[PDB]
Amino acid sequence: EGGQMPIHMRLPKLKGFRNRFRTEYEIVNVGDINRLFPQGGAVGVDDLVAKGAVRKNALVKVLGDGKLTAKVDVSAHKFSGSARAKITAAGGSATE
Amino acid sequence: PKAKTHSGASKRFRRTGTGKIVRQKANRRHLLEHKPSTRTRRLDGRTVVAANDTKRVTSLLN
Amino acid sequence: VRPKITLACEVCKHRNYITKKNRRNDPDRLELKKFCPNCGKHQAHRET
Amino acid sequence: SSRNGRDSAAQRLGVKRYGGQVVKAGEILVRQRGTKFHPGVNVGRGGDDTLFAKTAGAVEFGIKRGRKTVSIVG
RNA sequence: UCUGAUCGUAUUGGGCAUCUAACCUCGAACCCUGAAUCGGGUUUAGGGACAGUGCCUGGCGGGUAGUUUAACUGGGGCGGUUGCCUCCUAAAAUGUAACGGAGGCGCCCAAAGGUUCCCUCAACCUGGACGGCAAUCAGGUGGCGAGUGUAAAUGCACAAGGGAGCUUGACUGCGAGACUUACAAGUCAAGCAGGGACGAAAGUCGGGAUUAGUGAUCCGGCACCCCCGAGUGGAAGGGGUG
RNA sequence: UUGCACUACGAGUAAAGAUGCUCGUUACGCGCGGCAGGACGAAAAGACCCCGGGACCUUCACUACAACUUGGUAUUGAUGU
RNA sequence: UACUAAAAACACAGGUCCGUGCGAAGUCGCAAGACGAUGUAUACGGACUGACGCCUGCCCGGUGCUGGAAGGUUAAGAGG
RNA sequence: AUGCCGUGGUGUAAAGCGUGGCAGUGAGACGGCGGGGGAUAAGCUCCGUACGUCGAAAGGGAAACAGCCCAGAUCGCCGGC
RNA sequence: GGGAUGAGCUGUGGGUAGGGGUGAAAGGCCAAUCAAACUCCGUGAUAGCUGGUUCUCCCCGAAAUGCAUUUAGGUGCAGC
RNA sequence: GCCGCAGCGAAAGCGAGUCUGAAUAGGGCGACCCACACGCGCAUACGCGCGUGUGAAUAGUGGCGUGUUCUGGACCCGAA
RNA sequence: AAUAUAUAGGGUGCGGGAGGGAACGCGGGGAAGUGAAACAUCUCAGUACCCGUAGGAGGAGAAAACAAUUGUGAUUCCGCA
Ligand SMILES: *C(=O)[C@H](CCSC)NC=O
Ligand SMILES: [Mg+2]
Ligand SMILES: [Mg+2]
Ligand SMILES: [Mg+2]
Ligand SMILES: [Mg+2]
Ligand SMILES: [Mg+2]
Ligand SMILES: [Mg+2]
Ligand SMILES: [Mg+2]
Ligand SMILES: [Mg+2]
Ligand SMILES: [Mg+2]
Ligand SMILES: [Mg+2]
Ligand SMILES: [Mg+2]
Ligand SMILES: [Mg+2]
Ligand SMILES: [Mg+2]
Ligand SMILES: [Mg+2]
Ligand SMILES: [Mg+2]
Ligand SMILES: [Mg+2]
Ligand SMILES: [Mg+2]
Ligand SMILES: [Mg+2]
Ligand SMILES: [Mg+2]
Ligand SMILES: [Mg+2]
Ligand SMILES: [Mg+2]
Ligand SMILES: [Mg+2]
Ligand SMILES: [Mg+2]
Ligand SMILES: [Mg+2]
Ligand SMILES: [Mg+2]
Ligand SMILES: [Mg+2]
Ligand SMILES: [Mg+2]
Ligand SMILES: [Mg+2]
Ligand SMILES: [Mg+2]
Ligand SMILES: [Mg+2]
Ligand SMILES: [Mg+2]
Ligand SMILES: [Mg+2]
Ligand SMILES: [Mg+2]
Ligand SMILES: [Mg+2]
Ligand SMILES: [Mg+2]
Ligand SMILES: [Mg+2]
Ligand SMILES: [Mg+2]
Ligand SMILES: [Mg+2]
Ligand SMILES: [Mg+2]
Ligand SMILES: [Mg+2]
Ligand SMILES: [Mg+2]
Ligand SMILES: [Mg+2]
Ligand SMILES: [Mg+2]
Ligand SMILES: [Mg+2]
Ligand SMILES: [Mg+2]
Ligand SMILES: [Mg+2]
Ligand SMILES: [Mg+2]
Ligand SMILES: [Mg+2]
Ligand SMILES: [Mg+2]
Ligand SMILES: [Mg+2]
Ligand SMILES: [Mg+2]
Ligand SMILES: [Mg+2]
Ligand SMILES: [Mg+2]
Ligand SMILES: [Mg+2]
Ligand SMILES: [Mg+2]
Ligand SMILES: [Mg+2]
Ligand SMILES: [Mg+2]
Ligand SMILES: [Mg+2]
Ligand SMILES: [Mg+2]
Ligand SMILES: [Mg+2]
Ligand SMILES: [Mg+2]
Ligand SMILES: [Mg+2]
Ligand SMILES: [Mg+2]
Ligand SMILES: [Mg+2]
Ligand SMILES: [Mg+2]
Ligand SMILES: [Mg+2]
Ligand SMILES: [Mg+2]
Ligand SMILES: [Mg+2]
Ligand SMILES: [Mg+2]
Ligand SMILES: [Mg+2]
Ligand SMILES: [Zn+2]
Repeated sequence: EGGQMPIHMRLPKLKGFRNRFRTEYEIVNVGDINRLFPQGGAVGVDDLVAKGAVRKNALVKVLGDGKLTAKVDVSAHKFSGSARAKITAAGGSATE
Repeated sequence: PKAKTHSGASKRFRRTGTGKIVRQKANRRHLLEHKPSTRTRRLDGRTVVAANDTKRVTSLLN
Repeated sequence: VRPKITLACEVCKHRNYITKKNRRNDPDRLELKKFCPNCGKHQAHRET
Repeated sequence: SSRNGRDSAAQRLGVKRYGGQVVKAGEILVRQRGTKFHPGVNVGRGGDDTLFAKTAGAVEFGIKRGRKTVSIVG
């Protein structure tokens, strides 16, 4: 910047560390289970890959934004809190 | 070859979910006795990089 | 001549406040009633 | 040689909102040293005598026993 | 068998002295050697666990090597100056240069802060033991000429000036909205909750009449919170908040 | 050496010292031999000064190293006191 | 000072100081080795003065150089 | 007096503002007016001016004459004001 | 013009090499070059500095100010 | 494998939310069509929440051109 | 041999080495200009250069390996991460 202390040395560093052992979760909403699977059924981790809602070879996690009216039977890692409420309200189940 | 990024700007800036760029504020690491709590709360948290520095900061992060 | 003293609590011994006094006008340790956020109420505070 | 030459920064004092001008609540009206103007209805003083606004309205100036005042008509 | 003393043995270090066998000798002789002031070997005369050399470590070190040694400036050097705060220049908003004109700051105060109540100053005049132009008293006059911890300007007699009572808001969690601004910073803030001070209440209080009394980042230090813990349980280290 | 060329002088004017611009005044066209006032004549990207870079030189500028020097340990052992 | 300086500059014989006891001190080399010198303090290396004559005063606080070790300060190793 | 800030009218195409791509500039010059430094000297120096021209603007005028006065060249004409 | 039996001059052969040599000492000389030779290579060294950068036309059109700067003939951001 | 598909937090973690905090207080960052009748406990009217759609407007990614930019000698020429 | 056991050495007889080559390979020594708008840590770069030594390729190569409660199973090389 011409001699004054630059913008990348005036400001302080962002606080914290990065977790070396952080486990990520790919994400599907429960309103996408409704649109992709309108008649319900067994919704596994492999059927969400092929229908184009989650990636390959990753831990999944079912969150709860949307309206679920289908009667699904969803199997996934690490369900949410508002997601179990909307799946069992439609008569389904939710196993790990 | 492949484009290197600036190691100092990646430790001082980051991006939000809609593409804004944020930073922390200065005058807070030491000499904190004479600074009243009306000043250390103004200097707390994060703000957005100002619109006149957003072009040099974008081309250091990328 | 005016050092920076710090005020530790009397119950939890947390060091909540920092201020300045005069060493020669006030040779002893200051005692003030200040709000302690750990206890949630006003306690006593000597120096360290 | 000289012993002069140093000055300070300019502090940008003065009336920041004139008469009849519609303000929002919290707006700095007359920044100054001391009480050149005094606070009136819906105007609070401030630490360094800054004379901000307490309620949205229009600024009007007047006299209240020799001291000239800033008020806000809600 | 505790405190102290002294004697003895064993095992270990440091001094001093002697020894020879490592090592040392450009002292001497002999052989390889026919030709050798080289080298090597044998023997002898001496030195001797020292010296020399390896590794570690202090010293000393322009002998040598790499470099640094600021800018403004009526040329450069010499002298001076560099950040902050107030005034004038500055042309009746704000801002405005010069090595233009004057001055302050790198603090101070545990009350000189917070609150509730109460008071009016300086100067002049008249009377009074020591007492004088001027100490304290008494009475007239006096609307700001005194005072403000500290420079100047803007304020302040409604007092922000003087005095007294109780006190710690010289708070923790925040902050709608603004000023100023290239950016970094700087500054003001109604109001909401916690737990308090003073007040009968209304209310006021996030230091000081206001603006100077200060230093970005990096790297660290300490206190606490228990967030991560390189297979696991811990720990070392790291992280947050002051 | 060389941007040109049928390349006057005076008083002005202009980047402040004009063959080239203004207003005048003077001068037939071309050579040859001489003199050196001007063409800011030619020659050398000023040696002075200043700003930036370099080199080499000095020291009680800084940070290093060789040389010299101290101690421990290794080579390195025995016996007395 | 070849190529703008031949001088009052350097050298010089004489002087004094300091170092050197002998594969010396000093120098050239990482070393071996070499010069010194086939020399041995009347010799050799360094520094300054510069034939000769008469002379060369006072100062050891500062900075060196030489000697000393009572005291303080001070490394690795040993100790743990 | 002007200047400045807000507002309600009236007028005005190539004004304003927010956000992206690519810049150049950061040596200024004289003249009008208000000032500082200078001797109320300078073709001097340093600031102010919704002031001008040159810079980056040709033409006409001031004899010549970047910066003064008139006026801003799209092209053509042997027309006019 | 100076020396010209001397510290003379000269021929032939040899030795000393680049932070080195050699120097009766001038920073002199080391192949017409020396306050550190020459040649190849690193190498197309770097230069906030000077020079240069080539065909056309149509629309619009600046700036020489602010703030910061080991900065003042450079540059970042704003202004245009 | 890369970019897109969910963000927030220093992180544990929670997830159309989340961090801060004592807070169902306020902020930060993130998400969220009422141009649309209708139906709903709406109604002086616009709305509130959710259906039905009248079937509203999001969107990325890979190639090839261009303008700048990064690392390379990087527009070309030139030192001591 | 000195000198005794013997060795150093010498006599004789068969093999082998030496030096060259444009690149590539392995092992060892190792810059500065430069970039950091100065500079020494750092960079330039284990680059340029030098030394030893090969082969038609060389080096590495048969777990005292990774991994994380499951597992992969010598090395080299190319693409990702
Ligand atoms: C100074 O005048 C002198 C002469 C330069 S020539 C104009 N400087 C050095 O010799
Ligand atoms: Mg900290
Ligand atoms: Mg604090
Ligand atoms: Mg006291
Ligand atoms: Mg001063
Ligand atoms: Mg001022
Ligand atoms: Mg040197
Ligand atoms: Mg260098
Ligand atoms: Mg200068
Ligand atoms: Mg001068
Ligand atoms: Mg003004
Ligand atoms: Mg004005
Ligand atoms: Mg009080
Ligand atoms: Mg008072
Ligand atoms: Mg304080
Ligand atoms: Mg806020
Ligand atoms: Mg309360
Ligand atoms: Mg009470
Ligand atoms: Mg308050
Ligand atoms: Mg204050
Ligand atoms: Mg004050
Ligand atoms: Mg740093
Ligand atoms: Mg572990
Ligand atoms: Mg810890
Ligand atoms: Mg906090
Ligand atoms: Mg003629
Ligand atoms: Mg003339
Ligand atoms: Mg003429
Ligand atoms: Mg002509
Ligand atoms: Mg002639
Ligand atoms: Mg001449
Ligand atoms: Mg000439
Ligand atoms: Mg020149
Ligand atoms: Mg010395
Ligand atoms: Mg000569
Ligand atoms: Mg010797
Ligand atoms: Mg002697
Ligand atoms: Mg001497
Ligand atoms: Mg002499
Ligand atoms: Mg002599
Ligand atoms: Mg002495
Ligand atoms: Mg633009
Ligand atoms: Mg500049
Ligand atoms: Mg300028
Ligand atoms: Mg100007
Ligand atoms: Mg004038
Ligand atoms: Mg001028
Ligand atoms: Mg120009
Ligand atoms: Mg013109
Ligand atoms: Mg124009
Ligand atoms: Mg004209
Ligand atoms: Mg004319
Ligand atoms: Mg003769
Ligand atoms: Mg003669
Ligand atoms: Mg003669
Ligand atoms: Mg020869
Ligand atoms: Mg020569
Ligand atoms: Mg050199
Ligand atoms: Mg290179
Ligand atoms: Mg170049
Ligand atoms: Mg135009
Ligand atoms: Mg600086
Ligand atoms: Mg720019
Ligand atoms: Mg994140
Ligand atoms: Mg929220
Ligand atoms: Mg070979
Ligand atoms: Mg280097
Ligand atoms: Mg550099
Ligand atoms: Mg450079
Ligand atoms: Mg072969
Ligand atoms: Mg092999
Ligand atoms: Zn407590």
